[PDB]
Amino acid sequence: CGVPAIQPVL
Amino acid sequence: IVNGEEAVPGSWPWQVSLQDKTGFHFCGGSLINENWVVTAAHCGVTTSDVVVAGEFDQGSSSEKIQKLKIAKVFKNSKYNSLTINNDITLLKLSTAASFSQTVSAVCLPSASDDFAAGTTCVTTGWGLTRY
Amino acid sequence: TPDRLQQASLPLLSNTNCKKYWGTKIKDAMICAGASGVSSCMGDSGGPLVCKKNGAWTLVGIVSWGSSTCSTSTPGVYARVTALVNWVQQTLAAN
Ligand SMILES: *[B-](O)(O)[C@H](Cc1ccc(Cl)cc1)NC(C)=O
Repeated sequence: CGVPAIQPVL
Repeated sequence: IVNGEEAVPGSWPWQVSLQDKTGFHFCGGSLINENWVVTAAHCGVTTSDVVVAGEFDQGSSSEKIQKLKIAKVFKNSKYNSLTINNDITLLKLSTAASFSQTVSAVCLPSASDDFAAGTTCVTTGWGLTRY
Repeated sequence: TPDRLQQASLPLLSNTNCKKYWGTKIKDAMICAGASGVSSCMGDSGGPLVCKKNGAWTLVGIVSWGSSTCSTSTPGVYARVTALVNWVQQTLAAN
């Protein structure tokens, strides 16, 4: 859980 | 979100949109596994509402999103609608979500987890960008 | 409301510090965040407030309530998941 395949960018 | 920014498509895979039969987005939610969604008790979700997973742009017709039906609504019996305390509802999907690159679960903390004041976190959603 | 999903970073505050804004409306199963130039708003309710813990994003709050005007200088109020997680675990186990 909590480790998206598409990394978020902020 | 007022003053936020557009997310990288598919980067917040647990984010779901609660839509009524009209197709109107009224609340957000988070997948905790393929059969359960956590949302706010005040959203007032009923079994006639739909959970939309894998969506980014609510105006696109070419996104492969999953429209999932709700079997049951579990409103926390401790939710106080007068103070909005214990504002949480669990939704059991009648149809399990299919996990992929754009659809997955967020983690839940331990009851003893500590998240210190000053820590920078992230909030996501399709709410009003200007009031 | 926007067609595309929005995101925003914001700091968590302490409840004692948040009571300065909301007074006694701030209960134990609530956690405040924001007042940093950004704000959750109508339509955001029910969504996530996530913080990275040991490399993974974990559900810390659920968008609950806040200023009726979505003021970016007032903190938003979220349901505190750490106070509600035992109920979640009990509910998943029974159904
Ligand atoms: B939900 O109804 O969309 C909405 C969420 C919310 C959260 C924080 C702030 Cl500052 C404003 C709105 N809350 C309500 C009850 O309208």
